[PDB]
Amino acid sequence: MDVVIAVGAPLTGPNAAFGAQIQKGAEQAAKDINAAGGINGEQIKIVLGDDVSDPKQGISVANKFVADGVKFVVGHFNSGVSIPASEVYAENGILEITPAATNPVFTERGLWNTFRTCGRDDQQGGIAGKYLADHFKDAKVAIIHDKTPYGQGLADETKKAANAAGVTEVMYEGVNVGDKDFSALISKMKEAGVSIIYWGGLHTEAGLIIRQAADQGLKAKLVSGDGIVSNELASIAGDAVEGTLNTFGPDPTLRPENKELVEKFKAAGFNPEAYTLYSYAAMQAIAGAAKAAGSVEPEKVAEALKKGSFPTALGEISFDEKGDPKLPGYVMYEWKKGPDGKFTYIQQ
Repeated sequence: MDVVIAVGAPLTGPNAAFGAQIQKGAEQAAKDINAAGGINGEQIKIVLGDDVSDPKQGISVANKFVADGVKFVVGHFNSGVSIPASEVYAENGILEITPAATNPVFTERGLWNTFRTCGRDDQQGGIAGKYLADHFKDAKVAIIHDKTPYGQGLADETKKAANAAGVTEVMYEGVNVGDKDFSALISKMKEAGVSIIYWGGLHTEAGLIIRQAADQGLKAKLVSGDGIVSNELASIAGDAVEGTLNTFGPDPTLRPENKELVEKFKAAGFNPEAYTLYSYAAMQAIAGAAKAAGSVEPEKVAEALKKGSFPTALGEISFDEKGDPKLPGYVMYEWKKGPDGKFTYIQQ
């Protein structure tokens, strides 16, 4: 019988673009795995669930997945969704592998079922904080976060690392997700002589801040994390996005092994940027571990994930005892016009 695998993601709402990356990546991997004979001879059946980046709607999705006989979940995107959802999964025989949720808490609760193909924010903040000290040692830095455990958690990790490396911020502020007028904050930063904004949060608020800062005459460079890696950032921010910096893993679209896969996505009308191949890889890890376990039981697949190594679009993947992957670390990107004339993130 079919192996039922769910995609839990923000298919609508502010982060819909990231939902699309996750859906498209997982769907293509399922198609490719099915074409090669499925998982241990069984076809994959995909079910979708839209969390709208809202923890409450996320748990409704989790419940739907349980009811529908889901065995594996690729998702979610937001740590604030994935963390509560993973408890439902853990208590109901479901393995969850997130391609994008980076809050350390996700894999620090001793749950049997939690895995990622992405990194975590203690690693990410360490890289960013060191970068701030290395390149902007003398700058007046504002640390701003979106008041979520993800955003504030990332800002706090970065603050710790920067502080240790000799950079003391002049401002530390929280804003609410969904708020869109930042003029008062921007004015405060101007008066404080801020030239660097570290942003702990996602692309919507980031693009708004970038756009408004430029309009209000604040010359500052925004630096963020992997929450802003979408074309939509440039759509919101406009040309002001140029020079923006952010941390992210190595770009998988650039791996030689993935050239055909990337061309196939584009032939289907999708640009497989950012988390698309992280989602693809999550599916590959599940299939790989199932093959090694000789079983599609989530508990057995989880054990196998923590023992072996498996081929993926991210390169050969293996997992530590907590479910975190052993893959290349974070690097800094800068936003510049790419060969196709569009602003995007390019590794420095």
